[PDB]
Amino acid sequence: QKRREREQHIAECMAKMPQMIVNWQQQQRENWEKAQADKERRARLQAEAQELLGYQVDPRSARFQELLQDLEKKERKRLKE
Amino acid sequence: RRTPPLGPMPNSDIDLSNLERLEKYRSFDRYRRRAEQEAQAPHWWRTYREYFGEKTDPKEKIDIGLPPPKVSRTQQLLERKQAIQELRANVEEERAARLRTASVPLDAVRAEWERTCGPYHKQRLAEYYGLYRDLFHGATFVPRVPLHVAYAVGEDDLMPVYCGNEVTPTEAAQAPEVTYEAEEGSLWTLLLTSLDGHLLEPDAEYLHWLLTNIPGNRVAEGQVTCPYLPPFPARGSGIHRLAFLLFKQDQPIDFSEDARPSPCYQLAQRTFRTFDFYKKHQETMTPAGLSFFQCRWDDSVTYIFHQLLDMREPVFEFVRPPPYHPKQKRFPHRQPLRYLDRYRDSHEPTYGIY
Amino acid sequence: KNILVRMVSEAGTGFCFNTKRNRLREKLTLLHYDPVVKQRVLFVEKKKIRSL
Amino acid sequence: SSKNLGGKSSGRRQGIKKMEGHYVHAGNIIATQRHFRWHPGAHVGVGKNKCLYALEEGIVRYTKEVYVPHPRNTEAVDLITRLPKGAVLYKTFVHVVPAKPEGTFKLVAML
Amino acid sequence: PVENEAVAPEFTNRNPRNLELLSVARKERGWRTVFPSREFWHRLRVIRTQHHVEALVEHQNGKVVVSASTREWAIKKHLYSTRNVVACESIGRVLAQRCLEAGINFMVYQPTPWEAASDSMKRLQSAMTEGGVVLREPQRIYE
Amino acid sequence: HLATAEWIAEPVRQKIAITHKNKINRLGELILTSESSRYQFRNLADCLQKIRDMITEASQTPKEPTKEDVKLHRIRIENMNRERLRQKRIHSA
Amino acid sequence: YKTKPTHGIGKYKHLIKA
RNA sequence: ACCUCGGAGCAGAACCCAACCUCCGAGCAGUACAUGCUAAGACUUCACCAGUCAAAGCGAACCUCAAUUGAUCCA
Ligand SMILES: [Mg+2]
Ligand SMILES: [Mg+2]
Ligand SMILES: [Mg+2]
Ligand SMILES: [Mg+2]
Repeated sequence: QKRREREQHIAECMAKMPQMIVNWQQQQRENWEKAQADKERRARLQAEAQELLGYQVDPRSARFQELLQDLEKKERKRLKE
Repeated sequence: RRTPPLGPMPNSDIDLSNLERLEKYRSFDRYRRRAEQEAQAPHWWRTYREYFGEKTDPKEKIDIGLPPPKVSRTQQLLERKQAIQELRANVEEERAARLRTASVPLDAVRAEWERTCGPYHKQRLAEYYGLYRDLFHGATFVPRVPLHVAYAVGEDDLMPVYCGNEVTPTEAAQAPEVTYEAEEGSLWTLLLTSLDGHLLEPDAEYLHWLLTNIPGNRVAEGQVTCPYLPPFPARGSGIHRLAFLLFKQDQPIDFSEDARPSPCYQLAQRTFRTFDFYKKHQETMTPAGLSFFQCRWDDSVTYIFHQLLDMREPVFEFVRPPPYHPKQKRFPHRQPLRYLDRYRDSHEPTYGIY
Repeated sequence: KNILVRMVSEAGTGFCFNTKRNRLREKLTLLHYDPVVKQRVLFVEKKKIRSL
Repeated sequence: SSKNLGGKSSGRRQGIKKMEGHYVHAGNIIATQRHFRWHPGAHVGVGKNKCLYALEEGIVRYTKEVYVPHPRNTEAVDLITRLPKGAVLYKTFVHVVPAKPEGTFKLVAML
Repeated sequence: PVENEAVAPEFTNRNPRNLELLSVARKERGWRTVFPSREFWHRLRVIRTQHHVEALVEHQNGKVVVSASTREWAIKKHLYSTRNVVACESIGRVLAQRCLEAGINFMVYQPTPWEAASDSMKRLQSAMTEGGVVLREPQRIYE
Repeated sequence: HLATAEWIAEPVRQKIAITHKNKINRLGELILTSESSRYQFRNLADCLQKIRDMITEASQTPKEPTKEDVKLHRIRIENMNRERLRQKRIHSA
Repeated sequence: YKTKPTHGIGKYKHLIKA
């Protein structure tokens, strides 16, 4: 009885897997594109600047990125209700 | 303690001064061409070419054949310049070349290859397969006249024997359709032998087909001094090589001491040797054509062993040497538990005196 | 800095294998060969057992 | 008073195990090394740790052949393109000239 | 006792093509750090001069078996611009035909990366495969 | 003798005669042998199980042949490129 | 080897000055 | 002051060789999760314990580094 139960559980887990496989790979592609989108966001706002390194330009870019992130969260909160 | 070299050191000819005014290898394939050029030279140190079985090749090999027909290379070169100039005149050829769409008439280049440079290629294929090594004990030649032998099985197609092809013995059931060019003053000896397939003798070979004094292109008119017999490679043995030979003789020479009885189904009689047979007829004839093909077992070979040869069919098998184990130690230190199973004969339980 | 985590299999149950992992990242989900089903199935990170 | 400390590591016993002419069965280790000294030739493979082991039963022969690197091996490719237009490299190679034929055809059944 | 039945219990086959047609002949394994690898029974080798293109098929002992080169008048008269891509495509077609007539239809092609990404070698490999000659020689048996 | 073996039915006797021709003697005997054990009981049992499995396998001609590619892929490509050389218009027998 | 006639056959850095 | 491991010199061309001799380092890190399973022949830090390479085979796509480490019992 417990052998049958184990083999039946293995059969059900094996049937339920290919959909888990494709869901996991789609989520892999999604977070990959999200990470690279964050890379291009951190690359866009540092463009406009004067001198020299990221002692001021990168902190201003991070401040504007924090403003944009808070704006996105506020847009989500307004969209909710 | 040193010892001086026995000759020139390899990178010594270049000068170590003025290095920046030397030309470097700007690429990888330039160095590759130079290195594979250099690896062919006879160096004085120890090399790969000395050890790995190159048969000690430098020794000139005897030619036994027809001479090359004399051509005037100046006229030929100017006419070929005329031809490629006439082809270069067309502009649709330039459009086809630029537009990546321009094929070749493969049958025309096939017949032209048979016409001009094909004999040398067939010579090196015949030397690769070891035909000149086993037919004339090393003596080589060129198949000067082209030859076309085609086999007959069904209704429409063909199965030709080109140089080195593979034809099954079912497709070699009957005599093939042999054709070639010849004048009406020449006599020919056809000869078909299998370089492998002799069972009792390692270095002999089986004569399957011999026609003598072929009057030119009349291949039917020759006297059947040995009747046609299909090939018979055994089962477990590998690929067997049959080879046709076409000789041109000056004067009509006859021989009955090599002739066979009309069935000729006793295998001791078909014990042939092309070296001795060419030794007997060394002066009257000269080899002019050559064709040969691979042959492996099919289910008609047991028919050949049954109703023609009247024997039981021998089968073979490709065995390997038994595996190597050291001398068995009494106390095998740190060997796994399966060490005892490498030296056991039967994997069944044994009970000595009980 | 790193951490050694146990991954458990989904199909062909009971099979586990351990692997290192960065600490600050999220938990793992991998493809691994499960020999009781003789295939590549999903594994899910569960019950970290080290701090290396 | 002995500021230096640490160099007490023992010798690795690396070197040639089979010289030229020694009969070698398949899988015998021919030479252990780090930082490639003898390069593998015909019927000789390499391990992860650059040891040389036979792949056939035969007799070891040491030769000196021209060295042509793999095209993706980028450091050796730039060392090749830095040579002048006549130089070639000649590293040392280890071969195993195999002794036994890989099989024979026996007569099993006469049916 | 029938006199036809002397079989001499070990059969000797002297065909050099034999054991590599039974897929049991040993390939020269190794060399493992240099290029090209010596693990083949036959190789495809193409030589690209600034004037002509020539393709060879070699055995690993070194003796060539078949070749198709634009220096030959047969291929020379039927095409234009022996250097260009369609000449190499013609060389591939003619070599595939010539080696099917030679009974050799397994060979290895081992190029540099920039040659394998070239259009000429791509169309030559395509002409070889569409001619019926397949690359990627089979495995040795009990390797 | 496989031809006059009356205890086996005719179509499966023909199917065994076709697909096991490599074990059929000159006189039509079907030669089976064994070398596994060192007691002749187990060798005889292995021979009889070979006969049983051959009979019960040949009668089920819906047996699905699973594709292998190590030893017959060579012969497949050789037969294909042997068929590529068939191009004439007239030949007989 | 150092005592053989082929000593220094694999010398290369006397060709590259860089 | 030191107690374990690795590289160079002493120890110049198979192996090995000490010093409270001279100099560097290490107690990690990084990427795949087949870093799956079995199996000829070997090397071995001068013993043992430990450590290292690996043909072929079943399956499946078509590993960097030098040291980077800890036996038994017991939990
Ligand atoms: Mg030391
Ligand atoms: Mg010491
Ligand atoms: Mg020891
Ligand atoms: Mg393996």
